[PDB]
Amino acid sequence: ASSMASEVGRRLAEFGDQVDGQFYQ
Amino acid sequence: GPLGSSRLYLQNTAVMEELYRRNLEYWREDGLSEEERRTAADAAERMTAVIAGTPGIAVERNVRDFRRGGWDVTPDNVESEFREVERRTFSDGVHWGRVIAFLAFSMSFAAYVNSRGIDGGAYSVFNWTLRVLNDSLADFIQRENGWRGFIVYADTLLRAQ
Repeated sequence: ASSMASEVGRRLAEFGDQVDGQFYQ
Repeated sequence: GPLGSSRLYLQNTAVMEELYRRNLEYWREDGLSEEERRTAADAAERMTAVIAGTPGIAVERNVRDFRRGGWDVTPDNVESEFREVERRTFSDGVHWGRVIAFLAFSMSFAAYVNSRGIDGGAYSVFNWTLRVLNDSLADFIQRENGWRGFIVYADTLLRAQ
């Protein structure tokens, strides 16, 4: 797959981690 | 799949319909209690709020980024592009944050492929994403108390946002 797809997925993993961290304060 | 799969399928469908309506028609082509239908709409509303308050995954901003990068999607490779984003998003594991981010992505991606003139593109993206919830994320969703649990989780986020 495109480099763009792998980079988008990687950033979704990291932003998702940032979103989830806010649940724990 | 897991416990109560049949009801979760219908509820995942309602969450997606509400989510895509609230954030974006072109992405389309019962059995629920009025409770479950209401919990689905509430979950789609909170998730829309979480997404909007998270600039990294905002729907509009990502469509702009996909266009600027000239993301090479065609009728022939668009599923494999989607699947690669899916694989990488959850390669470390599954939690609600990555679910929210992936669903945000799926709306940006559906709008993007529709803007690329891929006939049926957004409809396919919607159907793939619905079935990621049904087939791959269902065990997580049920473990965390379903869409009722998501609302508790999301309220906590919005209090913190």
